[PDB]
Amino acid sequence: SDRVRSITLGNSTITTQESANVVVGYGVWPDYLSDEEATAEDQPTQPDVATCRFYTLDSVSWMKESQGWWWKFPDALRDMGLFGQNMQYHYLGRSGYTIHVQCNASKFHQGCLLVVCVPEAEMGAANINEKINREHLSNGEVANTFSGTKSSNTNDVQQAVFNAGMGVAVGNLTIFPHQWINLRTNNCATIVMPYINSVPMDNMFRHYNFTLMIIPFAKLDYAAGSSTYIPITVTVAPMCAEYNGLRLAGHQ
Amino acid sequence: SDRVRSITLGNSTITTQESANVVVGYGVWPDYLSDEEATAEDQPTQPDVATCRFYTLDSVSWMKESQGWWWKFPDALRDMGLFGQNMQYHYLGRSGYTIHVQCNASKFHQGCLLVVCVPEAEMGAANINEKINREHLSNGEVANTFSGTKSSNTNDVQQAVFNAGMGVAVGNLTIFPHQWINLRTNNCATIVMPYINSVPMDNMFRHYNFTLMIIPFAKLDYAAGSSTYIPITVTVAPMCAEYNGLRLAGHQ
Amino acid sequence: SDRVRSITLGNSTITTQESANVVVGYGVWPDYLSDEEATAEDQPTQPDVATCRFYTLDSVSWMKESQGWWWKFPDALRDMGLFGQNMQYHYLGRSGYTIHVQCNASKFHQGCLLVVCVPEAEMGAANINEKINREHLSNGEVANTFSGTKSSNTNDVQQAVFNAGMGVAVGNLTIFPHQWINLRTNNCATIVMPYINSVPMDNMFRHYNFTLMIIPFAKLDYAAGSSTYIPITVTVAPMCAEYNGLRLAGHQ
Amino acid sequence: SKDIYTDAGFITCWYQTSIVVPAEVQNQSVILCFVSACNDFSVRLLRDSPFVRQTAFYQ
Amino acid sequence: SKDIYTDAGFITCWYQTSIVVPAEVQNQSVILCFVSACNDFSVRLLRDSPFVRQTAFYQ
Repeated sequence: SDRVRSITLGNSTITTQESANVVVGYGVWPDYLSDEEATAEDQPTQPDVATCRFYTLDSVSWMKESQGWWWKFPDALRDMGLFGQNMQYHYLGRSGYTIHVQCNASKFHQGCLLVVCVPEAEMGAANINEKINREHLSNGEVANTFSGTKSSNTNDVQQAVFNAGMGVAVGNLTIFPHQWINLRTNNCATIVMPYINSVPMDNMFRHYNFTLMIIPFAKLDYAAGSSTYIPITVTVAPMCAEYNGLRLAGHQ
Repeated sequence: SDRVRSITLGNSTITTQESANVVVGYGVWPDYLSDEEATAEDQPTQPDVATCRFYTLDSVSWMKESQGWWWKFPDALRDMGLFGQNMQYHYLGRSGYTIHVQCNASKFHQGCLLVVCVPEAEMGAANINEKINREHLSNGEVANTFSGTKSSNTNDVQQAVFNAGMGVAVGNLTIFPHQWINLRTNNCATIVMPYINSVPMDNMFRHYNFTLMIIPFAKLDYAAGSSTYIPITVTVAPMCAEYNGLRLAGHQ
Repeated sequence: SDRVRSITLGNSTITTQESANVVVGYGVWPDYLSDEEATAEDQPTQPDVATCRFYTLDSVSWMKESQGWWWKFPDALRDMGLFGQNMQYHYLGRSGYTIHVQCNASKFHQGCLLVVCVPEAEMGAANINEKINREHLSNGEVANTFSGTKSSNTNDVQQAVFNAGMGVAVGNLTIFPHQWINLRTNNCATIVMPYINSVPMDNMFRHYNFTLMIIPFAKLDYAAGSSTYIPITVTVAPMCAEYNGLRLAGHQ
Repeated sequence: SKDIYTDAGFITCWYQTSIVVPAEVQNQSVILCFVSACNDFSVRLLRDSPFVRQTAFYQ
Repeated sequence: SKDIYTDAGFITCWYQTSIVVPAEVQNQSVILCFVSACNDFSVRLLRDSPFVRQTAFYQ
């Protein structure tokens, strides 16, 4: 069958057995920047094995009352090896990605996740005329969490699932490249994501390219003897990463 | 696989995912009446979209102690739209059928139904020299019920499962076009039934063409936490229906 | 799929539905003895229907604390029909085999068997300078049992699972033609075994050709409502059996 | 918008047979619903949305 | 044998996501592990095994 899928990027391999398909962006597969669309004049850096490989983020636990999670993604890979180091030493970065999310259960568990990959997810604030600190939009590989009700914390994102932190209807949030993790058919969700920005290259600290969102529509539910702890594990691999403008290490 | 089957007759569609196959009568597919076998002289009426479509009967509940059910079938579709109206305004009717029966369970339930389609099922009476009322042979879309023992009601069919109401061995009742609904492999049972009668056309009130029978050999059984209510839903679609001899509405 | 396998040898047929594959020896399929490798001068006896057929041994029960079982195999078929009679009347025997082992469970049971077919499994003794009686190496179709600890019985095999009765590491015991009975994928394990000996024909009482071993690595485990009694049933069929040197019945 | 002349109909959903579930499995479950247009779909007349409601400017 | 110059590395195994199991099924399970060589594998220098230890003869 076509439910078995295998992916090799570098020295890391993912073999799944209950996959569904692979969504590839808006039809475009990640490729390098041509000489017609190029702006800077100097030679880029293409590592291609030390960079283009799968990095595994933190596993998050999914209770019956969990509401959602998000990760900002040129920023959650800040401290992941030579991708993060090449981010820290260069000025201009450009890459595509491959987002694979693992979550397993049995045939007695039910539930349904929605894995969305949202470009330019400029989020709101809890207080309307207030500034958001950077530790709440992103935290690296540690996930932030949506809330079920109107959150009114200090210097924090408005965390309500029915607005996704962005002020839209969460049911209409399927216009972006998405899959579902349905626990009766699926086991995983692979999303290939090309580079989408208004400029050919951009700095990888000052900008947030996109935002992964995992929101459970059908709540997790099980009987009085099944396993309670169900993790959700996200693994990401940059694709066609190249770098420009070498200078000293820092971000200020 | 060949377990997925889709049927479109008119403006109604059935998609099943754990079907088995389709029994087609005695090999013959339903077709219109030719000019060599025709008896009446006037033009028939062939609606073909307003008539040939799926009609859904009543759902019946299957306990552990249920014994069986039957429906008479030119008569259970008396009040089902333009098939029933075209039955009421014409004198001669002729059609084939397609009987699809739904019953679902899980992988923890067990049981086994037998879906038989019996032509000319002339049934016995509870009292031997007594007349049967018409409300007990047929009731429209509401099912009659077999009994486990010797029933001796007034003006009623002899309801015993080991004689099927007809006086034969119920194990020998598989000579007719039949399927099984086995709850570990099946989900549904499709039976295509052509027109079988001694005359080319017949009146659709005075005659009963055939009788659907659903008899559980292996009794329904489940554990102390599984779902109790298990319905059985029958859906029927006339095929190649044509009509002759238009006159006023009634049946007397 | 290739999970359905059917085997016909004589007047006996095995149909399985969750098989895995068939291991055939060391690549060699059982065949008769040629005239270049032959040693004796007289005509052999090739029954080929009354002999080459499946014989079913005793079923053994697998608790949570069971340790293993073994059968010696030119000797466990001593009293199985015309194979055993043709063993008793001839002096030289030569055959291959086909070992099929049945064990079934549900999707709620877990466990894992290891079915090894070990040529020349010369076993140790419980006491080091002591003689083993023949009733403990073999018992016919009744299985002997390994023990979890150091057994020190009189005139008995050293029964410890971590040495397999032979003095080796039981994890290294997979060099022989083997399969696994994993209860989440498998149902059965077919092993075709050719004739392996240092001489072209040998006597079938004085010699033990090989030894079947079934050792559970992952212990059997289930919940508080599942079925407790789980049998293990072994069925064997000689292949290409021929016999030489007819004389009177006996073994002394 | 709503008028009596162009009324379109009713979408409804019914139990054919029940939900049969085995033991130690939850009984109540969730259906999700989707909508989209086919390849023969059209729109004709521009107007302003009835949803936009502002009173003052956005200083 | 062990030396500091030719050290080879570390084999490790981690939980990506947990083991989700339904009701009335056992939670604790067992992983088995295997090892073998590939088609590019080699050995060079004969020596005696460090495992054989006898003191007297085998009368």
